[PDB]
Formats: sequence, structure tokens, C-alpha cells
Amino acid sequence: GQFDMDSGVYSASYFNARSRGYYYEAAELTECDLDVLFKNDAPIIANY
Amino acid sequence: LEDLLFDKVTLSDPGYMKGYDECMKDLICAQYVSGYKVLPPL
Repeated sequence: GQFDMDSGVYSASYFNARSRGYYYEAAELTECDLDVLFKNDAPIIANY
Repeated sequence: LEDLLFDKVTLSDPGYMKGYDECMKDLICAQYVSGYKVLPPL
């Protein structure tokens, strides 16, 4: 935070690496039925 | 006697010229992921 820095062997910041590639796997996931929520009668609060 | 004392003590060397390339491929490796560096002595 200044400019009239004294001499000395200071410790600067850690320069973090950068993204080089993108690797992806998904195991070929299928789809699950969420239309079962709209398939039968609406559930009762006592029997949700 | 210095040889025996330094051998019998359980101390690991922090690589001062190669360590970044040794951990790259413990706490010494933890330095570069945590964000602290152990400075060499005078």
C-alpha cells in the first residue's frame, strides 16, 4: 500500500494456475419419472 | 556428532531448489495448496 518502499527481499503473492482443459464423464444417465407426481390422484396430507 | 544428531532426529527436508517440482508430481506439499511458504535460513 505504499511507494517509498525500502529495500529487502519481500514475499509476493501466490500466482494461481489457470484452466487448461475440460474433462467430462456422465456414465450415460437415464431419465427418471417425475410425471408420477401428476399420474394418480392428489395425495392427502394424512397419507402423503 | 552433528551427523549423528541430524540423522537420529526425525526431520524431513523442505526442498529449497526442487521441492515445488517434488510435490508437484505431507506439510511440505501442503505449503503450495494452503498459501504459506517456509523460508530458507540465513
